[PDB]
Amino acid sequence: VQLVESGGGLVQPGGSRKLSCSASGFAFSSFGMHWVRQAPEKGLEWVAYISSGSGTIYYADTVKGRFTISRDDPKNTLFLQMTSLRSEDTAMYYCVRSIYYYGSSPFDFWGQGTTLTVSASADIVMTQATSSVPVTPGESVSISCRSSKSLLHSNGNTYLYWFLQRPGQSPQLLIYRMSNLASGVPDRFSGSGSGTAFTLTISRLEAEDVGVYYCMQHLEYLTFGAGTKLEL
Amino acid sequence: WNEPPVILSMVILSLTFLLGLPGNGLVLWVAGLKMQRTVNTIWFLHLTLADLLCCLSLPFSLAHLALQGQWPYGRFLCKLIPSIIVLNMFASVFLLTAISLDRCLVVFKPIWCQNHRNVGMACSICGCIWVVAFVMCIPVFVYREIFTTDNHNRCGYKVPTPLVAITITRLVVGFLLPSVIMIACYSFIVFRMQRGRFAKSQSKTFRVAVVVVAVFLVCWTPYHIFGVLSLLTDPETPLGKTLMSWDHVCIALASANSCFNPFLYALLGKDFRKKARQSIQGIL
Amino acid sequence: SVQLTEKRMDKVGKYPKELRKCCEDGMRENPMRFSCQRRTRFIACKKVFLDCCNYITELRRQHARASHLGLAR
Amino acid sequence: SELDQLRQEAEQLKNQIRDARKACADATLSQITNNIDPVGRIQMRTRRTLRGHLAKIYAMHWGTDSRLLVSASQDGKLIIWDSYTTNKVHAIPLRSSWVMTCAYAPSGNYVACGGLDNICSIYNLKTREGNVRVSRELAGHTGYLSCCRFLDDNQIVTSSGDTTCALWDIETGQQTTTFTGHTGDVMSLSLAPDTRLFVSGACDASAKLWDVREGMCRQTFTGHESDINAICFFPNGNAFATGSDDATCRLFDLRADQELMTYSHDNIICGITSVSFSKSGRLLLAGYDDFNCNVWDALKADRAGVLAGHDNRVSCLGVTDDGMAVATGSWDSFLKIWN
Amino acid sequence: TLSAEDKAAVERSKMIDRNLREDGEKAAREVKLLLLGAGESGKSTIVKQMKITGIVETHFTFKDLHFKMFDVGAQRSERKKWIHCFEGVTAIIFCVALSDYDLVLAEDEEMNRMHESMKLFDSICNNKWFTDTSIILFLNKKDLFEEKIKKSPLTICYPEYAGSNTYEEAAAYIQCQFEDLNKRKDTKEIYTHFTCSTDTKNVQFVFDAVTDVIIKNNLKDCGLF
Amino acid sequence: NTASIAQARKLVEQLKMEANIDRIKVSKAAADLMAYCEAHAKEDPLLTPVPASENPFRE
Ligand SMILES: CC(C)CCC[C@@H](C)[C@H]1CC[C@H]2[C@@H]3CC=C4C[C@@H](O)CC[C@]4(C)[C@H]3CC[C@]12C
Ligand SMILES: CC(C)CCC[C@@H](C)[C@H]1CC[C@H]2[C@@H]3CC=C4C[C@@H](O)CC[C@]4(C)[C@H]3CC[C@]12C
Ligand SMILES: CC(C)CCC[C@@H](C)[C@H]1CC[C@H]2[C@@H]3CC=C4C[C@@H](O)CC[C@]4(C)[C@H]3CC[C@]12C
Ligand SMILES: CC(C)CCC[C@@H](C)[C@H]1CC[C@H]2[C@@H]3CC=C4C[C@@H](O)CC[C@]4(C)[C@H]3CC[C@]12C
Ligand SMILES: CC(C)CCC[C@@H](C)[C@H]1CC[C@H]2[C@@H]3CC=C4C[C@@H](O)CC[C@]4(C)[C@H]3CC[C@]12C
Ligand SMILES: CCCCCCCCCCCCCCCC(=O)O
Ligand SMILES: CCCCCCCCCCCCCCCC(=O)O
Repeated sequence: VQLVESGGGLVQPGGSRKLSCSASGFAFSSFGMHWVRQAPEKGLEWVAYISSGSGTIYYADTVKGRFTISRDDPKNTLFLQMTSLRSEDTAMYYCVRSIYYYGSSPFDFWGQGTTLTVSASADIVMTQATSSVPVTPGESVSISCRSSKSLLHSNGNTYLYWFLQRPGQSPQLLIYRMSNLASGVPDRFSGSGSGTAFTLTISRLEAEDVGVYYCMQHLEYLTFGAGTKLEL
Repeated sequence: WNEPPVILSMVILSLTFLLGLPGNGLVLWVAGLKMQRTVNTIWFLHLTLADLLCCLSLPFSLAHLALQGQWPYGRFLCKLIPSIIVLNMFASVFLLTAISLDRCLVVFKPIWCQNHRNVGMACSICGCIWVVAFVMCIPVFVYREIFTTDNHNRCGYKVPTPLVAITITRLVVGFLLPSVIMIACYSFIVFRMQRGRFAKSQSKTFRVAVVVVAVFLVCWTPYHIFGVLSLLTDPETPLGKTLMSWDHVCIALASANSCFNPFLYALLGKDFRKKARQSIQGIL
Repeated sequence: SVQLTEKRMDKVGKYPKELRKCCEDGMRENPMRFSCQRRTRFIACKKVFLDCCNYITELRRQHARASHLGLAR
Repeated sequence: SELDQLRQEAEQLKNQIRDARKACADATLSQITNNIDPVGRIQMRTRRTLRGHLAKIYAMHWGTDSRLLVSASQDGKLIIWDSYTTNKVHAIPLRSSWVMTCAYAPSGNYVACGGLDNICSIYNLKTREGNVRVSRELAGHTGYLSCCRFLDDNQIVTSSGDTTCALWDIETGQQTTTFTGHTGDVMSLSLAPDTRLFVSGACDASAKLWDVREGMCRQTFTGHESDINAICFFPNGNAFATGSDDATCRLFDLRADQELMTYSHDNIICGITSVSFSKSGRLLLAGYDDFNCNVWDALKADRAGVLAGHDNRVSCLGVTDDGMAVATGSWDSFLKIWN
Repeated sequence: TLSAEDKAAVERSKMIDRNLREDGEKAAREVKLLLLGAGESGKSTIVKQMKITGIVETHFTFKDLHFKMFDVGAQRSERKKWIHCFEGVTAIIFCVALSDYDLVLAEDEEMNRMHESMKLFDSICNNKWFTDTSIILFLNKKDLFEEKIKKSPLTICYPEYAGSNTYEEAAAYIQCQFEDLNKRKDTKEIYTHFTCSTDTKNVQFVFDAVTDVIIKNNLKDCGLF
Repeated sequence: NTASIAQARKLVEQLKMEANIDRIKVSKAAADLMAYCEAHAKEDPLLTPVPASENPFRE
């Protein structure tokens, strides 16, 4: 399972650039693909989504009609064609793979991302109480986030995802649907909530858990939190 | 009631409507929902759709015949109901021709059919058949007019309008080509079945082919013969009058084939009989 | 004839009046329905008579045909 | 020849068995349970119809969560069905299209398959690559594979048509233990809830009780007159029901070692493909060859209800762990959920 | 009124339904042939000709026609518990040698392998799952049969037979005896062939008989035949 | 000869081992099954029909 993408660097404003991603080690035709943007100072921002059968192509409101996303299943490559870039797109781009079925773990694997630098409402928002907390090793810490709408759908699933971004490393999925742990995630992470207030608890914290925690929704089209930075 | 031909027409149309609706409805029901989709099933479904449309539009013709030409409806309704009648009848005739072609193609080229003949091809051909049926009845819309005779109204035809051309093209496309194709195809099937290396001494295919071709010819042939004759006759003589009165009997006879088609086509298959009997048994 | 008389009045001055009597006589009913062409043998009245006869004839028929025409035709 | 002697000793032991069973039979289940209230008529409509298959469906199994189920048909594919939202979670192409048994793991990770090919193939549903791949091939058996049932995540008990039943190890792949008691082709296999004992029904008209850890046959049941096609444990674990080709469902006790009662009707003459129990155990559901399903009462020997949805022979029937619904498959390529 | 994940799941189900339809169409275009040979038979040879432990399957295309090859010779079990799996096959090839009339099985001295082959053929023809399924009969080892006729009489296997020890008459009698076991004379057709050393001729006969069976099946489905 | 004697000996040993097992009365087993059925009667959605709201297969 590997996602290697390229097509970054310096881009003049108003130009066009194609981001090319190569997926190896897994079945690419059966996975929905996502493009996620992360500013150097701000949090993750969702950009686009294409499904397995190259249908239900969804875009963010800020990039609708300006970016076109396509894929090639025999060549196993995902391309994002960016036109008329402003100075708000000078941010890292991440390729995320998500498969949707009962009991699945979408947003499981993240790419390394490409730096792209440009030379100089009516959506579910996530509210974060505090941005940086001091934590000591071996202690238990709980981080709480809030949603503007109750995410408990009528089928009994609350759609909340937790991501860990260590400094200098890609984001990793920790908890999906606010209860279930992901593959490779140790058992000390846990999550709880009721529909609006959501709490992630870490018991017996280790030095490898230092990073930024992001909360995302997936009820309707996807918004991240601002991020909680953990310091020693 | 005023005439013997009108009485005969009403008896044939009433018997046709009454027999046609349960048989066509049952065949469409069983094929659409109680059976898996095959190539033959698509043909039977489209044929029964055409036959149901013909049977549902039989009361309009029956009432217009009972009223003795009286037309209280608008001009548009008299440019749209005949178009529907012509479209559904010719669509049924075309579907029959296509079924005969499909059977001949299967017997003639079995290897090609077992690899390049599927449900999609059948649906595509049926859609094209409907398009041909539509295009063919275009003049019936474009040239039908309301003739208002002071006291009353009646719907009919009138550079004058070419009616001879419409009838001749109607005869060449809807009668000469289907009859020749059906006779040639069924004859080929009978000939191939009886003369081979593993030919079986049996006469079921010959009997079914003769019955299907005979019923089609007996039904559709008087309508075309009278239609051409009336145009080649001055409508003042007693001959023109008798031809016009008997033409209604021909219309009823044409409707009879639409009534007869489910028994002729769908119910001769053992699997279909099985399914239909089981579904009827469940209701009772 | 009927509304055809109406149409008769809608032909007197649908074409310039050469002879009202010739055209009117041509449009008369036909106890001797034997025909048009023939009726000119025992009368420019001839040509006008033939044209008027043709128009009226064609027209009584277009009614006759309309009177018993079925929907399926 | 002392073989004849041996024959005589075996006959004497069988006489001792029938004498002990006759002596121990102080009463019957019918006269004990005639005093309780009847079950009444039970009518189950078709909640959902699963219609993805194109060929005849043979076996089916329910998941632990009672939402995911596995279906096997002659198209050469295993389909993982979602019960509530009628969705297809997975479609697994088989190497051999001649499948006659499928099983869903109690953990939910694996799906067992088998049939005329001699292999209970294990498919991994939780791969990192996202597709379903073959874990390994289990090629020890010679005869056709009749029933796989995951004993555990690493151990799988199985039955085949070579008159033996084997317990396999998933990791090693070797035939950990082989049970050779049967004298006829084994067709049905059922597992107890405590996961220590299991029952195997064969074509020698006998159902045998086997121990997992020790490895020998505990008891034998010779009530049936024909090939036993289906077997299923009672939820208590002290009894099991068998369905054979003589149109008779028979309930056998493990502790009493006898047939309590027989479920038969005069109009029914066809064989029994599959038998299952409800969560309470009051209702015994049994598929039949005459396009039908009979919900018998397990205590009164009466027909609680009839289920007549399918258009072809009902080959597989399962009841969820929470007892919420019953899924029935047949040879018309349709799965129906009834509750 | 459903979630984003629920929608995506429905889309995945639609894609699976597609793949299933495409694979079903791919499976439907192939013609399926079962093989049944009692004891020792020409199975080992016929399979080799077609090419140019459970169930074995070989795929081969002859004259743009894909054949599914099914052999059940490794199944030493009760056949009635799995023969119903072969209801939907197009053809059944019964392979029977002619050199087995003098030869006997190594289980009983009195019975002959020809009577056993007749018994198996009778069981298959009178089976309830094979009423609509056509049977292609293959007769194996013509030359060794001719040698045995020149050496031994045919009366050892048929006491009621009365005729000359000639290959043509004996072969005709054997063919008539096998075709008289078909109780259903109307719904079933038997395609008797005499297998030879040439591989092309046997496959060609299979192709011709299969072609005829496909035509008859389609006409019966239409209701014409 | 040897195979048949071996099989016969194994069959006799098996049948003898099966005969050596202890037994309990039929009445007691019947009462235990009846008690188990009566105890879990309210927890069976197929025996007693559940309301539409509490049924996951409601639509
Ligand atoms: C005017 C109304 C009454 C016409 C009703 C037509 C229908 C209901 C009738 C007419 C033809 C009948 C079928 C004719 C032949 C068979 C084959 C027989 O082995 C089973 C019954 C079955 C399948 C019949 C079922 C009922 C049937 C389809
Ligand atoms: C779909 C088919 C059945 C519709 C048939 C509609 C027929 C039955 C209706 C529509 C127009 C109606 C006519 C309209 C006007 C009149 C004049 C009135 O003073 C007597 C009744 C009479 C003569 C009606 C008789 C019934 C009638 C002919
Ligand atoms: C209006 C009617 C007469 C049109 C009839 C068109 C018929 C005669 C044509 C159109 C399509 C043609 C088929 C197209 C393709 C093939 C495959 C080839 O390997 C064999 C001939 C065969 C099978 C053709 C047979 C003749 C055919 C069926
Ligand atoms: C009263 C008259 C005008 C009604 C006529 C209805 C006709 C135009 C409609 C009704 C059913 C329709 C068909 C329904 C299904 C299919 C299969 C699809 O793959 C191709 C189009 C096709 C073949 C449609 C063609 C148009 C159709 C035949
Ligand atoms: C495409 C072929 C195979 C079938 C259709 C043939 C049609 C298009 C041809 C064949 C016969 C032709 C007709 C022959 C005679 C007349 C009478 C004339 O006063 C008007 C044109 C008209 C009506 C022709 C129109 C075109 C026609 C109908
Ligand atoms: C008077 C003749 C009646 C004939 C009925 C209409 C026949 C139309 C046939 C259309 C053939 C089109 C083939 C397309 C095949 C494809 O799409 O691949
Ligand atoms: C204007 C009409 C065109 C032809 C329409 C009918 C086509 C019928 C095709 C029948 C095919 C018969 C081929 C026989 C070949 C042979 O001699 O074996």
